[PDB]
Amino acid sequence: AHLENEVARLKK
Amino acid sequence: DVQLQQSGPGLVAPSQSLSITCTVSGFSLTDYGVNWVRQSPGKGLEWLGVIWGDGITDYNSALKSRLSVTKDNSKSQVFLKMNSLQSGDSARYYCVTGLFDYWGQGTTLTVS
Amino acid sequence: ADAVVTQESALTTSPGETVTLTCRSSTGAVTTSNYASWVQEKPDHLFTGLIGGTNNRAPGVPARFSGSLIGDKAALTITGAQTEDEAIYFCALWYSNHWVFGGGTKLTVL
Repeated sequence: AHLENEVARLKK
Repeated sequence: DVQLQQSGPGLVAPSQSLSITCTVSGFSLTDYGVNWVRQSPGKGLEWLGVIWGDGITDYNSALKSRLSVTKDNSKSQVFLKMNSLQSGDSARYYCVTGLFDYWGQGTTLTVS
Repeated sequence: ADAVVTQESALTTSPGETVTLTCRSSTGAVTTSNYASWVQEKPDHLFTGLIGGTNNRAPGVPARFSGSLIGDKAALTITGAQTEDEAIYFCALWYSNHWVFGGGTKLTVL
C-alpha cells in the first residue's frame, strides 16, 4: 500500500 | 530536510482555470506521493488530491471532474490544474507530502 | 457519501501542563488504516506537520508531541506544553482512496 510506504518513510 | 516550492501563473478569470507547479527537493516522485490542499478564508482545509509514486491518482470525489494532477518524475515536479473556476474556488492552495508532514508556501487564488 | 471527522472547537492549557486533542470518525472507531495525521496551523497560515500515521513524529518535530488511538478516537498529546504551542490543530483521516480533514481545534496556552 501507498500509505504503509509513507509510514515507512516517516520512521526514516 | 525537504522543500516544496510553488509557482506557475495560477491565473484568475472565471470560466477559465488555475495552474500550479510544485517542485520538490529531498526525495524522488518515483518513491512517494504528493497531496494538494486548499483553505478558503474562515473555512477549514479540504483535501483536493494526491498523486502516488507509481503514477496512480486519487481525487476528491466532488471535484474530480474539474481537476487534473500530473507529474514529471525527472524534473521533480507535480502539476495541478483545476478548471471551470468559480468564486467559491477562491482560496489558498498548498502542495504537501504523503502524511502532510512537509508543506509548500502556498498560492493565493482570487477568482471572478 | 463520505465520513465526517470531528474535533473539539476549543481547548485551553498552560505551560508545563499536558493536553490531549482528539479526532472522531463518523464511520465508527478510528483505526490504524485511517492513518491519522495531525498538522499545526500558526498565525500567518504557517503549516507544519506534527504526527503522521497515528504515532509517528514528522522529523524535526519536538518529542513533546505524541499520538495514539484511544477509545474509538485518534489522539494527539502534548506532554508539557509551551507558549509557542498555541495554534489551530487539524486532524486528517484516510478512507481507502481519500483524506478527510477535521474542522480544527484552537488551542490556547495561557
